[PDB]
Amino acid sequence: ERTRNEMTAEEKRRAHQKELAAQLNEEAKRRLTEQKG
Amino acid sequence: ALETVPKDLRHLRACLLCSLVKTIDQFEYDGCDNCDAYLQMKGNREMVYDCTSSSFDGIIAMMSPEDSWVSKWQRVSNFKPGVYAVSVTGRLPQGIVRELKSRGVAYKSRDTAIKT
Amino acid sequence: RDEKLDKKSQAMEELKAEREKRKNRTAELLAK
Amino acid sequence: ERGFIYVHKPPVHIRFDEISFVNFARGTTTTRSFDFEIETKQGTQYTFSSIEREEYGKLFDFVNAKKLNIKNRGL
Amino acid sequence: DNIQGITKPAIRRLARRGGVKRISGLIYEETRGVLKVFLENVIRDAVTYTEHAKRKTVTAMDVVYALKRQGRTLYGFGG
Amino acid sequence: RDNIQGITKPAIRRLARRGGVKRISGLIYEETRGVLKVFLENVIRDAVTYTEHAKRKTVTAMDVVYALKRQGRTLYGFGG
Amino acid sequence: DSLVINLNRSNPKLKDLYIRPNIAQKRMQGSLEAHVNGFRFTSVRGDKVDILYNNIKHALFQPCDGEMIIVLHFHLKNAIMFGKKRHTDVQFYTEVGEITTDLDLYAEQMEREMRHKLKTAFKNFIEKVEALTKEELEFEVPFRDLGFNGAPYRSTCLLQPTSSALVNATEWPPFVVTLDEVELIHFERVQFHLKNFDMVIVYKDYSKKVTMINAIPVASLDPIKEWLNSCDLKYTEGVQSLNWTKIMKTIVDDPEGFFEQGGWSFLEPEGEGSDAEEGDSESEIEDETFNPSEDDYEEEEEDSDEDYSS
Amino acid sequence: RYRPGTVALREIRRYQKSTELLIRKLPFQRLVREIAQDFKTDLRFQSSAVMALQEASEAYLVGLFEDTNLAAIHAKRVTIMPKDIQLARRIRGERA
Amino acid sequence: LLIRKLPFQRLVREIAQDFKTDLRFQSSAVMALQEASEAYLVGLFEDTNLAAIHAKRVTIMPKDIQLARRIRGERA
Amino acid sequence: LKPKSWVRLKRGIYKDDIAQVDYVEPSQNTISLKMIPRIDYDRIKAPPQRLFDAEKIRSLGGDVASDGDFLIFEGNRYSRKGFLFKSFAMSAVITEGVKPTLSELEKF
Amino acid sequence: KTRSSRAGLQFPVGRVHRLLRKGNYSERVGAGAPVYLAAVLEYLTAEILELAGNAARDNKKTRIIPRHLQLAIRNDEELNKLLGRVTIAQG
Amino acid sequence: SRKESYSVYVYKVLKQVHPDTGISSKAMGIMNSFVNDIFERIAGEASRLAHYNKRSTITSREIQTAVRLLLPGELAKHAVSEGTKAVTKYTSAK
Ligand SMILES: [Zn+2]
Repeated sequence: ERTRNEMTAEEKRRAHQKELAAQLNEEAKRRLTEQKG
Repeated sequence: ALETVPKDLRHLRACLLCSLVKTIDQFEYDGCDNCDAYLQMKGNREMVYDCTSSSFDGIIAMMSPEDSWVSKWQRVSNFKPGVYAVSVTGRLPQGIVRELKSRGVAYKSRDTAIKT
Repeated sequence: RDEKLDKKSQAMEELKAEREKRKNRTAELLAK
Repeated sequence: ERGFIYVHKPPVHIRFDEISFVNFARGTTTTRSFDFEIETKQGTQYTFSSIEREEYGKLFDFVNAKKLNIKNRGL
Repeated sequence: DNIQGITKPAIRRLARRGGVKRISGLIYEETRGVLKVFLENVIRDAVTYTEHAKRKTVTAMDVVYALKRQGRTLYGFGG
Repeated sequence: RDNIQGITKPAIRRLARRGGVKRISGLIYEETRGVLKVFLENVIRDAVTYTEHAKRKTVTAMDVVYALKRQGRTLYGFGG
Repeated sequence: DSLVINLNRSNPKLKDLYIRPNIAQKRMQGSLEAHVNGFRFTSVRGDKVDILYNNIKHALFQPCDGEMIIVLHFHLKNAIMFGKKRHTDVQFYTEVGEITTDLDLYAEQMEREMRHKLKTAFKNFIEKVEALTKEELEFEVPFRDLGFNGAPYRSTCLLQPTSSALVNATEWPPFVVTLDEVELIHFERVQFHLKNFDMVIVYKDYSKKVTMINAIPVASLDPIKEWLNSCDLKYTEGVQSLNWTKIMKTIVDDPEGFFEQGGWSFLEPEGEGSDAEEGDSESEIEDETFNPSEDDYEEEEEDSDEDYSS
Repeated sequence: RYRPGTVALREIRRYQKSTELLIRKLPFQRLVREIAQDFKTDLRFQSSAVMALQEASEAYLVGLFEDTNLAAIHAKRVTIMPKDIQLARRIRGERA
Repeated sequence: LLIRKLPFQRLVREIAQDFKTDLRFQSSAVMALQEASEAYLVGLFEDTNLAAIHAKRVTIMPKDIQLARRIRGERA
Repeated sequence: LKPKSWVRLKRGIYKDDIAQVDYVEPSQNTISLKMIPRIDYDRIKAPPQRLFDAEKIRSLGGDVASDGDFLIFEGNRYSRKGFLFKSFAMSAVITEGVKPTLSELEKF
Repeated sequence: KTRSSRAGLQFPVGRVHRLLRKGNYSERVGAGAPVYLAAVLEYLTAEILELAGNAARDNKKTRIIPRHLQLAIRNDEELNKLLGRVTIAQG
Repeated sequence: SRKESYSVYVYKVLKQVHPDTGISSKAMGIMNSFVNDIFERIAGEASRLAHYNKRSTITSREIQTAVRLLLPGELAKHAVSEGTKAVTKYTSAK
């Protein structure tokens, strides 16, 4: 067993993507809350 | 029958194996009467450009190949009655000649003309 | 497998490399 | 029943009387599919492409029933 | 590099045969690509059936299976 | 009410929107029914074909399963 | 303001160039020259077309590799008038070979030569311009193996990423996405039964519509995410394809409440344990998580030991 | 915006881990019985068989619409026209 | 028959190399391949022309072949 | 009526200027020829011989058509490096009696 | 020991063998056929289930659901090919 | 009639890979379906190879071929691997 090639590309990417999601929401709120004027 | 004779006099070309002479469109349309079951020169123009040649000299009317000299000198005694060219210039690809050879078909060039 | 992955990754690396160059360059020239 | 008509643009009509000859070329759908050739007595030629092997027999039966000259009929 | 050896007219003649009226030069690049992809799979399968038969030279029996297995089946043969 | 309309235009419109299809000619909805009927007809025929060997007079998901296979529409989520 | 022709200097140039779109009713050839502060394309019929270097949002160079044309694509920060129309996108290209064949080494070799010849001439023009421009106009080359089949407008084309944009300049109209403006990406219709999917681009200025990239094949799913990942692009998947015009006005009218509802987290398919909605909207289906009952195992003893020949 | 229409439909995209059948089950079931009847009488339809058909067809029609969309896209058209379905079917060769 | 038998055989042995050396083919197999090869390209061009027709054109393009294969499901 | 040799011209202002064949379509009707253009350049309206290449003609106007290193100009003046590659009817040109020999070796 | 337990496999080798014998796949069936086959099944099964449990984690769940199998097969370039035209049924 | 299934072993394997994880009846049904599908794909192909030999009997040899033909890359490598291991594991006696 344990024949899987490597960690799935998503699992690697997930942390960065999850990170990006957090970054996005913060980033989005300022830019947009600022843009609302 | 006469279906082998030029229907129209425009752009006549000669078969290059048996030298039968017909129009550009007659070969495209009808093929050669003595070699279509052996040549399959029928229905296409790139094929026409390869097989059917515009460079032919003189015409011979076949009336009695069984009892005729020209029928012999021109290598046509084994054909059906029609008009053939005295000499057609050019040569066939290095494949069909072998396919023909395989069937016992010996390609001898109809090029009777002496070169200079 | 690795040859095509390397070919794809290479294109990605080149992109990453060029992006970084542009990133560093963009900030520097505008910063001046 | 007495001609052929190509419906919708460009709309074209054909009468069996105007046909010189026709043929069911080895078509574009299968090696046994067909395309239909038409040349008028006016020298004007029309051709209908890309038709299933299935419609070959029906048009084959139909034109013989209309007794029109088919290029490959002498085959 | 023999895919480059699959002459444009050869392809061109098949296209005329397929009723295509006109072609754009990219069709050759594309046609060669298509030919490879078809060949890759048919031969790999042909290879595998031959490999199973314990042979190093492929026979028509083996290619029939490779095409038949892919539904790309050949005609005119029996045994 | 006639079940051919039971595959209502909105039922179709949902599927086409899911097949990514955006605007839909009225004409499509009608052909969809034909296609669907053609599709189903082939399938049901086969389901019956299977049912006859089973000496059954009841159609089972197994017959449909064994059928979708034969059409290149293999289905998972049925059987034991 | 102007262009300022770089008079009495070896101004880099390219001459086999077809402008796109046409100035007049029909296409013309011409040559492109780089000047003091911009380009100029001069038609063979004497027409002058000028491009300030600054007004170029992107300069992207498409080599004729696998393409019947070599193309220099200009995405502009502002549209410019071709007299007939105004365009934010412009191209200069030339035909690689016989496009209209109607149904060999010298010809084929001349293709290889002619491509290389053109390819070099252009590549040289670029370098000459990059040097001239103090590199302020780096010609992005679409990373072809990073391209994928899609349709940003109406027809299927190979979309390709560049150092800072996702584009398809072979076809017309030209498609250009400045990744700097991508707020987020959503992979709509992503589902296992589909064979294709779609991609939506959210812009940073929500007053502007999203862009779809319909019917992208699913085989490109993971590769595209990775490309997006490498670009620091946040993406999300959704089998559904709900109304973005509504979603935009909704969030345009109430971004505050939107962000408060987690904002864009609304697209999250609730894969991993985000505490805010740790339990998503889920419930047990209708099963006892498949547990084979104790009596079902007993038939195994008839696995009769017959040593059937290897 | 916390208001209805926004929250549910927005989140339903994420709540929709479900695989709701797009054709109404009974309207469809009746058609199954109908076409079934069109073939032969005495055919008891197990709901499982009805589901099997329903789910296959919906995905299948979506599949058909995938091709149809392509073909519309192919013709530089957004609106599909029956010719596209036909094109798709012809090319698939999935014709009776 | 429309392709030169040599380049065709050369290609067959060449790609065979990528899978395994020693491999060569009896004439019957390479002919059978070409026989299959032609049929496939024939079908594909016919189909592509249907696209050409469908797109209201006569000059086929790679995208026509792509779509045809794409719809055909030739790819993974 | 066959290609591939070095020949002498017969008709028009295009009297006896030697050429050769460049690339061949199989029909053997005509021979392509490496020739020197005889144009006026479309300027008497808003006879000569001079090799010309598609460039001053572009200032007078007219058809400028490039096929790469292969060119077409001002009404299919099929030209390359200023030389015509227009084909002539093999009978209309005197083809025979050249035969590239030991003395001849350098022209084309 | 059961043939499966000889092989230490969970999969009922007698069932796999019995399926083939009565299933008209051949006139006779050698032990190596079901033996190899049963092992392959567990392998691919594990290959998928391994991804499934991972997906379950990647779904905040200790309970695997069909929804998880969809993510596995489309994210796995091999299952993506092996199960390229397959249909998964669920209400 | 008495129902036949693999779901039992599927669960055993699930536990063998993810003891810490369980599965719903629908996901189980899918996996059980997969077992049936893939088994017949290979069972059919293994039969054709035996049939091409014009022989009455199927062996692991036909399977290796069918596996490599039906399974893609990694799955073939591993199926060859895990299958060879599994063959060997009940070969050592005799
Ligand atoms: Zn003859």
